[PDB]
Amino acid sequence: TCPFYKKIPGTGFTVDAFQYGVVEGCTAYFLTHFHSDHYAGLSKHFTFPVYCSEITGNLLKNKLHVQEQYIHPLPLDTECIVNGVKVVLLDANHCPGAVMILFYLPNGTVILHTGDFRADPSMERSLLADQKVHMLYLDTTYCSPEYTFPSQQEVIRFAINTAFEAVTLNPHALVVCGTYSIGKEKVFLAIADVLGSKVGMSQEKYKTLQCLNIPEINSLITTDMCSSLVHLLPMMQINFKGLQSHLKKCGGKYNQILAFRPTGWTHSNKFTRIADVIPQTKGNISIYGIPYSEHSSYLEMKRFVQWLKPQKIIPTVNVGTWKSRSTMEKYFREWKLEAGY
Ligand code: NI
Repeated sequence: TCPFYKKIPGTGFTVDAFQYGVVEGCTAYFLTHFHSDHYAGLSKHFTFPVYCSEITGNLLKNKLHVQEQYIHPLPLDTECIVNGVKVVLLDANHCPGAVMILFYLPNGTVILHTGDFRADPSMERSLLADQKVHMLYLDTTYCSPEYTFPSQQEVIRFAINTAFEAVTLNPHALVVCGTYSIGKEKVFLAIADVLGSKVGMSQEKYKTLQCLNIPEINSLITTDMCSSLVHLLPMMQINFKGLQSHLKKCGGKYNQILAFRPTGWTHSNKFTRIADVIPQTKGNISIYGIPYSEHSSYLEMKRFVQWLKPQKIIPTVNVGTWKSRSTMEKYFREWKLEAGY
């Protein structure tokens, strides 16, 4: 049974609610982005209207085989009427095709559902500038002040400089980057651009990237692994055993691996600056954990909410424990007392 924080009151709508069977009263199912916890339950047998971005609809059609007649892609930054209700989709600064959804209810209430997002000051100049929001359904993944990490631009600078130094010292070093979902494509694309290489990957991963409307993508990726010195592998294979095994398969073309695991936050964030990050090494294999996040830090989240000044906040992450819920509610009240709304 569908939880309350996935339902939009005063509408026939749900958000990211495909694993509950036929939800009573739902006339339109919105999907914020193509991450498995959010699409869980969709397949070629689904026969209700799904509303989403163009990119998310390419993934639904090609990867999950949802039939075309049930996919309703909407343009971003554009007022659209869905089943009698005005909606807008906004870029969420999460993975490719991820959106926030603004709902203009028939009684005058305005609701923002962030989906998953990484808050940014650029959002203060979107269509959100123009009107009041009564209710905020908030991605609270890192809602505690211990969650700090650098900007995505600092992290990519570290990765490019690390990879270029290693491969210039040793032209026979291979770079490997871990992946298990869409998102974080700048990691491997920026490294391959500084090295003058295409990124090599499995046919299944190439297929996924071909759905993402990334400009000039045919110039940047390939299934011919032998032609490439940046390889993508499943995240589970980014360990010394898995990497040793991969190096065997390369036919003595390479004699060293430098590997990246883009995680979100790890508690090595509570002590170490990006500048000071060092790898784990065994023999001719080195593995870097880099803190590339596609969710808001605590400070980014607090700035966005203090700017928006919602009347009510509904968390959508960390809702299963009483300790999490009480922690989040305390911070919401601090923020409101500090800013004066
Ligand atoms: Ni996500």
